[PDB]
Amino acid sequence: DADNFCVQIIGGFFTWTPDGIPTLSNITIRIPRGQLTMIVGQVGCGKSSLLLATLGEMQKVSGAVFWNSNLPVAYASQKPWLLNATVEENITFESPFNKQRYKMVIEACSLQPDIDILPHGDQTQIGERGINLSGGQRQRISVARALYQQTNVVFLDDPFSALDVHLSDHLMQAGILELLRDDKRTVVLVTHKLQYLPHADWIIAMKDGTIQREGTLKDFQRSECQLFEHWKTL
Repeated sequence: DADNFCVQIIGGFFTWTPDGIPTLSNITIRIPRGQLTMIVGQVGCGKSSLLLATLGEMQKVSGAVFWNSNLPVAYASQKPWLLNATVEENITFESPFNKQRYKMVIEACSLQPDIDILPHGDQTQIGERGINLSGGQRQRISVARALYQQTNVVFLDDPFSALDVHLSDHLMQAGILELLRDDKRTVVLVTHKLQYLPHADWIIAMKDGTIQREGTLKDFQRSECQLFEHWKTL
């Protein structure tokens, strides 16, 4: 079924093949069920040390990772990515889609003015040749297109990267809100701006290679830590 929406990361030894020096070591945790947890710390591409490697696209040497008993898993790319096609064909990866989740997405993504800016809109050319697309628009159709599949697992990167306040709260209006980005479907995400963090049920931060703490914003505030840091130095 849905894999139960858990992650087993135990005694991680991350192998970066061409490097020779294991930049990250022993970042481990178990992601819980029905649990929204935003990987935080804004380490940069180190969050991608959590995407490629610590999310299992690469292989962890010592210890291991495990996801349910059965081995739908999706994530959005950092850099702008698309396939040359209709923008609708862009919002939809090779699997199908329907009008309810369609409007659920472009309306969720609030793309209506955005997808009305490009001249032909829906069937307009979208991709490499032609169709010059705004950066936040790439993170945009990349984002919904990520969550448009409506499958168990999902992952985000730099949600406000070169984005706007209207698209920040709007990124709260699509991103969590009450929307399908939230509630029963399991999710993951990594922010940049430290202010909007409060909407996160669960939080985690990164120090060097290892998790600085595992828990909520209270105990780490008690750790005078990044949660207490955005308090001290905002």
